[PDB]
Amino acid sequence: APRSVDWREKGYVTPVKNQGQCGSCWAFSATGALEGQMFRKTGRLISLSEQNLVDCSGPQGNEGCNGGLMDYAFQYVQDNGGLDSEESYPYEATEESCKYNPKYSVANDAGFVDIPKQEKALMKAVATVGPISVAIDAGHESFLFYKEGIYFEPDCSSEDMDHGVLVVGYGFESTESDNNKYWLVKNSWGEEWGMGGYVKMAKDRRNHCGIASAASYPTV
Ligand SMILES: *[C@@H](O)[C@H](CCCC)NC(=O)[C@H](CC(C)C)NC(=O)OCc1ccccc1
Repeated sequence: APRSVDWREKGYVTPVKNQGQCGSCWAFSATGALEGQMFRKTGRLISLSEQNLVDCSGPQGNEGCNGGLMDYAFQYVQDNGGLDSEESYPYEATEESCKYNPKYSVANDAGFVDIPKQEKALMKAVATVGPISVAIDAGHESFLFYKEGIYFEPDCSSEDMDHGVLVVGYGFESTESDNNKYWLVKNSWGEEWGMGGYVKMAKDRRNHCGIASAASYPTV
């Protein structure tokens, strides 16, 4: 595989969004992956409605601001036959009744693909598919205060993940400890968090924070 990948340079990635104080990270991860695969198909990048997912994908297993899973969001888009644009169905950071309108649907999917639970498989997927939805253990103060560099949290769990994010690439940079590889990860906490809203998370360090444990993408 390549040593470095960044799908933002290829037009696959919308700006960083802000989920607010609603536990809807799974919806932002899912819209990010679907924005990438829709762009791969149509050559058009269109921001998608997380609120549509929060309000409407309960039947697939999601629980609004109380959490959810990207694969359940991809299943909703398939079952529902569409997903509204961000513009048409803007984000309100609280769960309400479903207001999906098919006339404003701008995306579709035909299911999803789950990646084997190995960083080598995640790397192949990021290199060939586009941005990938992943789950990580983000439950540490070090993740709140991240500014730059490669994020490594010795207490991070590889099995207990609590936050969905989007891997848009990977790369390397020289470091003191010579653990130099990272996943380039788009978060949904606004652009004031991290490096313009992104974090470089340790790569090939025993599946740090579980980044390869629940990785998937929608089939478009
Ligand atoms: C991220 O904002 C939220 C915060 C949840 C607490 C309010 N995290 C999730 O949604 C998390 C993401 C996965 C690890 C990818 N999932 C979650 O909390 O799921 C709970 C749940 C599981 C299955 C079905 C419904 C709810």
